[PDB]
Amino acid sequence: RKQVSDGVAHIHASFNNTIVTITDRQGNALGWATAGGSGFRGSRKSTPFAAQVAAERCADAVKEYGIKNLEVMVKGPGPGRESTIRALNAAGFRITNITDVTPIPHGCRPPKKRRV
Amino acid sequence: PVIKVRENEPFDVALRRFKRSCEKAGVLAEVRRREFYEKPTTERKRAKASAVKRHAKKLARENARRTRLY
Amino acid sequence: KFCRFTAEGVQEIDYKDIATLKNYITESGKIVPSRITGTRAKYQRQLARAIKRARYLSLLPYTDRH
Amino acid sequence: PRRRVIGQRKILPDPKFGSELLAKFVNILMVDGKKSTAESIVYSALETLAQRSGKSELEAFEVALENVRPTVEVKSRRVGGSTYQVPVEVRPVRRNALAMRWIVEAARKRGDKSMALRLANELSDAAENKGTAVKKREDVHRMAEANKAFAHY
RNA sequence: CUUGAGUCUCGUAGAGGGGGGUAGAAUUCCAGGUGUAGCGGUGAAAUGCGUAGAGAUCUGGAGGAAUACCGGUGGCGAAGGCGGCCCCCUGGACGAAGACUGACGCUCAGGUGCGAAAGCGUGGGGAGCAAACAGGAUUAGAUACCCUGGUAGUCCACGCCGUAAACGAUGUCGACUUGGAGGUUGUGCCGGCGUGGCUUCCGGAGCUAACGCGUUAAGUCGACCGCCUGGGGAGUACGGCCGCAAGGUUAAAACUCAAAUGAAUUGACGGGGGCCCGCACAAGCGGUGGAGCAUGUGGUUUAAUUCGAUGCAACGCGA
Ligand SMILES: [Mg+2]
Ligand SMILES: [Mg+2]
Ligand SMILES: [Mg+2]
Ligand SMILES: [Mg+2]
Ligand SMILES: [Mg+2]
Ligand SMILES: [Mg+2]
Ligand SMILES: [Mg+2]
Ligand SMILES: [Mg+2]
Ligand SMILES: [Mg+2]
Ligand SMILES: [Mg+2]
Ligand SMILES: [Mg+2]
Ligand SMILES: [Mg+2]
Ligand SMILES: [Mg+2]
Ligand SMILES: [Mg+2]
Ligand SMILES: [Mg+2]
Ligand SMILES: [Mg+2]
Ligand SMILES: [Mg+2]
Ligand SMILES: [Mg+2]
Ligand SMILES: [Mg+2]
Ligand SMILES: [Mg+2]
Repeated sequence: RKQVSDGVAHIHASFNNTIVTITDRQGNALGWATAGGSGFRGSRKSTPFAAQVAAERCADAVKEYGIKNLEVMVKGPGPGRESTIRALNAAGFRITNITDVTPIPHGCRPPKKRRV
Repeated sequence: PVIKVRENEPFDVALRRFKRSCEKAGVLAEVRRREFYEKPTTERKRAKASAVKRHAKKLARENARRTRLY
Repeated sequence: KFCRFTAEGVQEIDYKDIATLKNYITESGKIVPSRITGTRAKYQRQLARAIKRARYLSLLPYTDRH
Repeated sequence: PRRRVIGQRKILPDPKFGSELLAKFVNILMVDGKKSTAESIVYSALETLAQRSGKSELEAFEVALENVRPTVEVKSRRVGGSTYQVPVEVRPVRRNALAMRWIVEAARKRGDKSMALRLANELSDAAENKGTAVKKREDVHRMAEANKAFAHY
């Protein structure tokens, strides 16, 4: 219901999926969309095109908040990193910032290597 | 890799600035290396194999300047 | 190259000298390799030792996402 | 082939309407090297197609091609044992080849008696997006949409 | 006696060791806010998690464990090994200028100590990972590989174990014998010219079965120690010693074979790599496989159903 006009787009790009969450600058999520929920399952889900469609729906899902400009925090290694940002600019948001917030331990033991 | 979209910069150049700033930090190189545990024995072998080849290529290139092909 | 600590006769790198120290950390707060700054191996160890001391005293940041 | 060496074969133009486009349609229709038989079928379908819409002999055949010509199709490709259908933009020459081929195979499996009429009914159906060829076109296009994610090697 | 060996003086570099403290990132969990339908995972899935509100995002808290960048065929240590930062205790190496002792040395069976990881005991701790285990797949089967979880364990203290491809598969000490390019750390004289320690690669003579080693030797020699005597049986049995155990250590024989083996060569092959080709795929058109008949074969039958061809490359073939 409430107007904001200043949001943050959190792109969570993993190898298997992309989650786009548009929050307000204090971190309260206004809307979200995922590549998996866009009609893409399995192999389709991990594609830059699917992550692009996720951004298109998250722009539509937070439409009634009247967001005019947006900061972009990209997290993760997945294929839908740069694909999502171009789709958020294409939607009609003015991108204020693009920052990487991918977590790096300086940490815990990672899982064992896959023998495939 | 923090990018501020400066005044009067189009998006495509600003996004190219972001990809370049991310590669200098090596965020994607660091993430892929940390997703699986690498035994200390193997992290030392790959370190040794990387040095051995970069040395051999430096040697095998230098004598390429000392040899003709035709 | 040109390790500037060998050219200026430095004896210790003095973590308090933040103006000098910030020339050897990247935009994200990471120590720059001596293969890039041309620092000599002796002073690079002092340089890294100094930077980690300044990071503890919050004179320098560990990361750019603090 | 592994070596490009495919200079095409000149093709004479339709004797009646002088349409290099329509000669290929006769060639696509032809069976057993019986070209005289095929031209009669094509000619008697075009006259019927023309006098059913009144437009003309030639561009009544052209407006039917428009509803059948594809603009994108999928090519097979395997990546991890599974097959990735990669959408690919059809080049202009193959757009006509597929349109003519779809029309003829759509016509051939129809219930009309004479192929001349049987073809004209399909060329008439494609004139308003109703026949099987336009159905076979939309089936191709939707698969190129469902597989749109894989537009990269 | 002073050259080998050591002592002293000044400094140098170092993840050398033991004790204590502390920092930031990240994972997990706990509580709360926003929010809504998926998340997760895979070659694809499913198990699993989620409308009892997950995942995402934000706030605060708890906890353990490891220290990104620096970081380097870099450093230190007898070896095993050692990596955030700071303090305390402590070992060794090295360099310069002398002074001092005056062969005090080298090696070492037995003996003593140290000795990765796993493992054992007692008491803590337990985030992440993960033998065992459970489920989902995959598969003919799948006691696996893959997925979702997950206990010992991994962490700490004290004790035991005493073994590793504990490898440079190269015992220690000393001397001598062309070079080149680096790394690292001292030092002398004027970026240059020297002189020391440790270390990486290449290469000469020489050596080697060859591969290769090559002043850090596998070269030329000397001192002492350890070990070997064909393959399997077998580092096994029995015995002794050691250990809480798991086991370690020392260590046979009968019997059996006529080889086992190392290095290199030429091929062939690889679900190795690279570059090419072919109706090999792809793009198309028409067929065969169904029907009737023709013809050949197999089989069966027969008195005989003459013999031959019988993957591709026999089967309208000899005919
Ligand atoms: Mg995994
Ligand atoms: Mg001795
Ligand atoms: Mg002994
Ligand atoms: Mg242990
Ligand atoms: Mg225990
Ligand atoms: Mg216990
Ligand atoms: Mg597992
Ligand atoms: Mg042994
Ligand atoms: Mg080794
Ligand atoms: Mg041995
Ligand atoms: Mg050599
Ligand atoms: Mg035994
Ligand atoms: Mg015994
Ligand atoms: Mg084919
Ligand atoms: Mg038949
Ligand atoms: Mg016969
Ligand atoms: Mg005969
Ligand atoms: Mg025969
Ligand atoms: Mg033959
Ligand atoms: Mg024949």
